[PDB]
Amino acid sequence: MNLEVLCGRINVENGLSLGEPGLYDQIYDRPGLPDLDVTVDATGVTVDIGAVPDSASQLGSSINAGLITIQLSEAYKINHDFTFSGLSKTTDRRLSEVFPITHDGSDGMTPDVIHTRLDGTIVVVEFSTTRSHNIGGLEAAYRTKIEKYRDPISRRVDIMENPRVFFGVIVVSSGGVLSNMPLTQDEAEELMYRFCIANEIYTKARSMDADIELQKSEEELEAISRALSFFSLFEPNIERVEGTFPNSEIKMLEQFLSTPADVDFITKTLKAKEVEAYADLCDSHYLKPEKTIQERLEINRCEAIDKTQDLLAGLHARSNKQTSLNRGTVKLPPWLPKPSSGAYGELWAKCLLSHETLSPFLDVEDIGDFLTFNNLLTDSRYGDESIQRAVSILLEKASAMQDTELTHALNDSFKRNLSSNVVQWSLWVSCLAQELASALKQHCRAGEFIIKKLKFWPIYVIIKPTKSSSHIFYSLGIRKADVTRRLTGRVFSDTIDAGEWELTEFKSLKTCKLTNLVNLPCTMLNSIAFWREKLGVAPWLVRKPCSELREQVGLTFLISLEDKSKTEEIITLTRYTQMEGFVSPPMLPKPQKMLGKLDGPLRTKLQVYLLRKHLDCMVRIASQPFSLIPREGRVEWGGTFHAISGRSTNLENMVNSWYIGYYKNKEESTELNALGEMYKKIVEMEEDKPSSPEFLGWGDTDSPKKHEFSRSFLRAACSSLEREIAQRHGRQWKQNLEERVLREIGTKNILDLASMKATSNFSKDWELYSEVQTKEYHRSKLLEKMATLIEKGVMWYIDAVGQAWKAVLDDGCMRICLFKKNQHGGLREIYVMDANARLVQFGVETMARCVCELSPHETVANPRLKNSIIENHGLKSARSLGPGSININSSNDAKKWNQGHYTTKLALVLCWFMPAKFHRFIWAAISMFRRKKMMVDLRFLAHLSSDPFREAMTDAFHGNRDVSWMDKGRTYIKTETGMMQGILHFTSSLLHSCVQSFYKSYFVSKLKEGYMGESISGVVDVIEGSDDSAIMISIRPKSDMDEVRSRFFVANLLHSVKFLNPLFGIYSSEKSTVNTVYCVEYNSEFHFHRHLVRPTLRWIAASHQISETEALASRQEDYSNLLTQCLEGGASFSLTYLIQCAQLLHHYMLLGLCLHPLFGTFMGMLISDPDPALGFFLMDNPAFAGGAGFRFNLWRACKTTDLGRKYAYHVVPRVVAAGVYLLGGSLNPNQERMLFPQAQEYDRVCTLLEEVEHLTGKFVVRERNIVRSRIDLRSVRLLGAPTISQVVRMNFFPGFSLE
Ligand SMILES: [Mg+2]
Repeated sequence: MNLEVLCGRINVENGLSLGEPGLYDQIYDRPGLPDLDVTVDATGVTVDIGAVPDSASQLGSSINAGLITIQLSEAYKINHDFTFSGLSKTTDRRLSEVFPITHDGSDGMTPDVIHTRLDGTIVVVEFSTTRSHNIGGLEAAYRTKIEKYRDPISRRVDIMENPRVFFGVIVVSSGGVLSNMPLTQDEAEELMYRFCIANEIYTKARSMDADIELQKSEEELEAISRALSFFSLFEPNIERVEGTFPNSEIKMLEQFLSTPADVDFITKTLKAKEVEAYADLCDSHYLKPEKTIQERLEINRCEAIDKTQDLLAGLHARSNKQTSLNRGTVKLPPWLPKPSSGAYGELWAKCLLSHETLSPFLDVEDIGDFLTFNNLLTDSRYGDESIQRAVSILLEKASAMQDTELTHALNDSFKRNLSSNVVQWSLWVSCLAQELASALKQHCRAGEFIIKKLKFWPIYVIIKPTKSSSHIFYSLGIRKADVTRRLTGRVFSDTIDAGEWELTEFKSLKTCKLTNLVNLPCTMLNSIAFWREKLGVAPWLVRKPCSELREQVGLTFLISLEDKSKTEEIITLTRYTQMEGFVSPPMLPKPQKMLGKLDGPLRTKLQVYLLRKHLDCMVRIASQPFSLIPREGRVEWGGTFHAISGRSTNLENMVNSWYIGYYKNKEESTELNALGEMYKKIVEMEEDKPSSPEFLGWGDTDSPKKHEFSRSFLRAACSSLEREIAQRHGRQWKQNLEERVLREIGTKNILDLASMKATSNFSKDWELYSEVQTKEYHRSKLLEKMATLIEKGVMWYIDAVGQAWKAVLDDGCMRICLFKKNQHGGLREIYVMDANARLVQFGVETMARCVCELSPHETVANPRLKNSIIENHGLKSARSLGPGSININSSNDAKKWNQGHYTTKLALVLCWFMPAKFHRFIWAAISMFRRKKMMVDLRFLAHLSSDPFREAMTDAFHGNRDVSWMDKGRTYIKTETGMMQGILHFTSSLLHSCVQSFYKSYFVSKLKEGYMGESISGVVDVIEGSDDSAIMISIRPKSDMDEVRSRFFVANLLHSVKFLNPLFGIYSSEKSTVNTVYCVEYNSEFHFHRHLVRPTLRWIAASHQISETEALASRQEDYSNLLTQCLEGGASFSLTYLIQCAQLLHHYMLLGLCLHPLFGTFMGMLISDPDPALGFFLMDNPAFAGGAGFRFNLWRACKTTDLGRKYAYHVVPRVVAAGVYLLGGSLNPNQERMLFPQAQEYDRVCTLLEEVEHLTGKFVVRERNIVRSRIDLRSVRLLGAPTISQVVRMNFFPGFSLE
């Protein structure tokens, strides 16, 4: 290459400059590494490098073949020298000659390249290297190299007249190249290729002489010698293991490594599991004898009608067959007063002074119209009364730091959503649910009634708590003359009448549904402000509800008031029904596969409505797909529609329709229904153990039997990943690995163990039920298990293991406990281990995380990749195919990941990537999992002692019918199979990559031989994390009629994955689209060829969590962090502000806005002093509304107002009761620099935003495609079309240009 043209790319204007850091990743495919013969002698290093095999990529021409030498004086820096040989115009020009001398000590320092231009501009070029695989080091070395010369260069140039100097740095590794100097990609790829062969030789010769590494650390050396003496003196009694834990025999491992793989048995099976597939495509897609594409969609249409009628019938046969019912979906009455400031009649007067399932035909027409015409969004009159005036006061004060026109234009829109009536209704509910939750735990005198009058409103309550503290009974009454308006619907509860009063019927409410009634008024203002932007209206206009909006704010109001699972489930299951329809011609959409998961017993008048609307979406899709329209160079899809209420919309409007019931929680709800379910999902495949340990690691099979695998494959899918590691990194990857592990286990201290981690107090004592009762459990933390350890003289982690392994072998189990939150799907179960077992399991993680971290696909240890595989597939395919090449991908799933994996094959698949000293250890840390014992709640055991699977448990108890997973009398549940969730998180993801690299090498060898004997041309990519995956195949067909035969051929390859999986022990699911064209979907982000769609509504709903923190002003660093999550999810700068004002209303309502009798004081107090840590809410700036964090806002208020001078020196109750109980006139630029470190940078921002303070713009349309793009200032990524003045102008509202 050349070094002068490269310097001729950069242009500096005046003063000093650095540029912008840019990263090039390894994208293009390199060739094989050349033969290396290295011989170190007394004279020096003798090197022999052969001739690299040729590539069509044309890399490796730079390195020249032959024999050379390096002097032993310069062997310690071979890596820095061999790589940059060409750019090494070694002239050794000092800085004292070309620059002034100001006595800064840098005069002697000589950069590696100095280039002087004719005009006078100078470029300062550097060169560096790194050996780490973490992209933190690639930035660390760059930043320290910057600091190496930042100060003296400035000190010298400030004296200079007519100044122009640039600092240019390069950092190269085999991971990625980070540079601030523009290059072509190829010129970074060759740098990486050369670094490979440099480091390989440095390692090879490093072994012979110890003085070469004339460095390292005096302390680091101690750690390696500390953690090397353990793995040679540790000794677990083998013959005592094989007797205790059922299937652990050290002979099985010594036969896995040594015996080779049976190739005469592999090539036969792949030929029988193939013709299975091709004889199943033609049977279920109607390909024989021959039929036009128009006739086949007519056979498919009539098969989808049969299956749905046999489902509706069987659900009718067992049901109290009726066609009428008087009920209400909203158990609360419709009332709407004006905020101010028959034994039931006598009962009120006194204190004043089933189990059957409905039928799928029920005449649900009440609900069918409340969605079209409803009185929910008509502005009620009294938008100026007590409660709304008390909020207008606390919004002006916080918004005084800015006073521009954007603010008065966005605070007069929010004050228009707070006045509609669906919010004015929701404010007197969410105040009632703060009384019921308050007096939930209180005193009971048999026959007690408590009376309470709601403030702000003329409504009365009557509580009556029971001893269960899991129920409560109320009833409300009003004067019948104050009820002015009502909410105009027939889905409501019917109120008893009195001549002068109106009452209700003493209903009852649980106590898990009270965190959901308090977050009501805040999740409405977010659902009005999200669906008025997607449709097209603007915040500063007025309109009429366009009747595509009544249904979405109407439907959200119903699912969130009937709080049940199994009704928020027939919606989220509409995602795999509609996602079929993107499927390509040689196949047909088949959404009938979702029957099953759709046969449950209905129990309301809503789940009947959502079920009939869902089936007619299955019939319409099965009859025609979403059609393709390739107008521009881009592609578009036509015919999309909403699911529930048939409509027509675009993509983003559909993709967000899924995710209508999502919401998160962490409260660990307890109810006998929920807990009884978890134990059902744990013991499912326990009675299906094969009971003949010959196919669990000893031999081969063809037809596995639901827990088994074939060993001859696990050797052929491990040794196919090992090649792909040996080429990206250099050969001899093993020793270097051994170093990383040892230093990592050695230096781990006992003073830094993750505390606050819960553990389990389960032992022999808690084993018989009768004798242990009325005796609470109360599991404890981990901080106290570090106590008794330091009290015996142990400060290094690797010394507390030896006592922790014997404390298990003398017991015989794991002693686990259980814990479960309530959020309707996600990660709802948590498995807690005792303390003697977290120590033996900490070791097998650092041993197994350092091997994932050097793999190309796997995306859970190296997070950077998730993005860079699917975007960099276009370019890599274009280069070796030439434009005009199609894309045919898929996206998969696994059904039972845990509960389905034997715990061998996770110990055999790891012991292959290990250096033969640890084999005795890990094979003994695993095989601790083949006998477990899990607790069962006590309240669960009580009710059971005195229909499906519950009549089996109480049967297994009491000494009746024998079962294997439980025992008689004892309080626990045995098990002998399967990993658990979150315990073996990292070794199990390593077994996924050993598989996916078996396909990527199986498909590639199949494309190489065509069907007639030709050869297709293609490019195969694979990516996969813990459970998901994807595959992407691109081809280039020469002529027509070969585009038709080469697309039928691929369709099988992606289809036959379903049959080849059970040979490794993985079971494919029925939620895995197959053979889509131009669209893929990896984790939750859908890539529609050129448009990236990301579901926003998921992050808007999970934006106001009950803040469980002690000191105020530590809440606001959460609140202001659940905000930058949404903005990166794709949301305007004008909406992200209207989501902020809703956090405010939530905040002050926790300090007691409508619960406490004295709030004028705490309201009149904060107006005088506005500091946080007393309870003031610092608001953002209208534009740039979620970019800069909390600091920026604390600093933009630190230099304007009173804060300056002062700075010159249940769950709902205890969040409130801790809340209200705790209640020179400037700064010199030297102390501010101490406090706010970048206070010199913020002003580069604060001066730009004061240019756009006025509301003026137009309407445009541009580029119709979106792309993730990185912004730097803190770093935040904003979704936008392909600076700060440009982003702030485009992202204020879609289709609008500010200023
Ligand atoms: Mg998936």
